[PDB]
Amino acid sequence: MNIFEMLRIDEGLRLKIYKDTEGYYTIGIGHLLTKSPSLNAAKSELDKAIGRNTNGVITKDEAEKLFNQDVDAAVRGILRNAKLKPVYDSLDAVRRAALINMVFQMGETGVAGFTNSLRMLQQKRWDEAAVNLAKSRWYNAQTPNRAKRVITTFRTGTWDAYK
Repeated sequence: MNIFEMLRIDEGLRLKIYKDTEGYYTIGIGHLLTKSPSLNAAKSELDKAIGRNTNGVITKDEAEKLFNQDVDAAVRGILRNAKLKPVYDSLDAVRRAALINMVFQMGETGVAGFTNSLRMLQQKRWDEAAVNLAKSRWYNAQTPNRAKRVITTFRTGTWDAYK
C-alpha cells in the first residue's frame, strides 16, 4: 500500500461530475472543481484542467493525471508549510501517508490548524494524538469513517485500517 492506493480507497473514482459530502463539484479521484454552486462553473473549471471540451465527463486516464498532480501538490504544500514540514520529517513512511491524506482532503491550511494534534504527533504520543484528532468536525460530522481510517493509521503506523 502507498498514498495512491490509500487515497484511491478513500476517495473512489468517478468519471462524471459529482457532488462531494458538502455538495461541491468534484470529479475523478477527489478532484475538487469548484466550491461554486454552478455546474457551468464546474464544467468550465474542468475543461480548463483537462484542456478540452469535456461536457463534464472524463476518461480514466484523465482522472489519473489529475490525481498525480493533486498528490504532488499536497506533498509540496506540506514541504512548504513551516508548521507541517517538521511534523512530516519526524514521521515514519506510513504515518506521513496519513498526513498527506488529510492535506489532500482539507488543504495545508486546514491541516496546519490542528496545532494540538500536530504537536502530539511530533512528540510521538499516538494515543493522545488520536483522541485529539477525533474531536473534529472532520471526524464528528464531515467524514467519520474515513477520518477513523486515517486516525488509525496515525495510531498504529500500519495500514491495518486499509485491509
